[PDB]
Amino acid sequence: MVKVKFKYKGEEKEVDTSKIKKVWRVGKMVSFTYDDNGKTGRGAVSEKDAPKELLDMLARAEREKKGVLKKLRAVENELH
Amino acid sequence: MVKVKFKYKGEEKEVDTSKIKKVWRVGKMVSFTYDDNGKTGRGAVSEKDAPKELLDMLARAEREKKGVLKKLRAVENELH
Amino acid sequence: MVKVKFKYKGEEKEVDTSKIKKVWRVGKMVSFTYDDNGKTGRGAVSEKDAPKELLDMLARAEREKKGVLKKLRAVENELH
Amino acid sequence: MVKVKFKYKGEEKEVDTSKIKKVWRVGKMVSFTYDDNGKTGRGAVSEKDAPKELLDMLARAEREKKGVLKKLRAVENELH
DNA sequence: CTATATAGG
DNA sequence: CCTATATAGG
DNA sequence: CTATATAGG
DNA sequence: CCTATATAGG
Repeated sequence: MVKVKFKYKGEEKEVDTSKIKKVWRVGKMVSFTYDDNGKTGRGAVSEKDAPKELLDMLARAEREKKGVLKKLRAVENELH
Repeated sequence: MVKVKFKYKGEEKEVDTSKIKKVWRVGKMVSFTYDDNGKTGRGAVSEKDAPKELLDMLARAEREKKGVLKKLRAVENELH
Repeated sequence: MVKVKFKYKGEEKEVDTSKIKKVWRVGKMVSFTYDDNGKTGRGAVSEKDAPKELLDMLARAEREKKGVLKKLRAVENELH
Repeated sequence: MVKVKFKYKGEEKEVDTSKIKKVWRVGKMVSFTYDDNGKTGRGAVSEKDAPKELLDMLARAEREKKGVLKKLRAVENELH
């Protein structure tokens, strides 16, 4: 039962890592989005203050991305 | 923190979903590679036994692969 | 030295099949574009009144397209 | 109407560019398949001897493959 | 000698 | 996979 | 038995 | 290409 503690517009917030819809890195930052009851809830926390399960999500996200990319890059070279 | 239990090569294995590096769907089967303490490990359970957590990871990978698929399905119909 | 005789906005026009930049079919029609000295020159002539070299261009165009498509379609199914 | 002259399997061939079904570039080589009277024929000349007409066909195929490549190169950088 | 891009085999 | 083509690379 | 999606071999 | 997994298909 891990929760990512972050701030959004200065206010403290706590999302349930399992309610997080997607993750990605922007430098040192680990941004993400959650389902805050119907709408898109944004948030980002610096890597060093991020729960491990959030980093795992980010990791799998970057891996999932690289793959799609390596696959996209492929179709491009087939067009020279 | 959920230990998904499976049987690989006759060995009743059990890996914490946190170690999961990648999850993908093959029919009604959910396969995944995990961090087998340094090296890449593998395992598969039937969707039926997949803990909701693992299925969420899978749903995140898919949610993304479906967005790019949208753009491709785009640039596609934009035939001529 | 083939020229496609077509009408554009009621006016007669004659483009040099080799000055045609690209072709594609829209039903019975064979549309295309030419380099009318710097800018994009449009035109379309029904298939039955189209020079053979224009049909060959259309043919290769549809073949070139199908290929790119068959290649695009591929990358999509790799994302299920 | 230009007869591109080439040597295939020791046979000094010569096909009217009108019969060309597809042209593509392989290094400084221009390959192409033509309509060998019903069946698909093949041939290749060095860009150097390619009549401007054939090279135009090639330029049309490429012009298009470069547009799709643009959209893919698009949906690509649009990482996250 | 294989690589390169391709279609038919 | 192989072919057949022009040229490159080492 | 292969197909299916995949990563490491 | 092979493996190893759940299930499908015939």
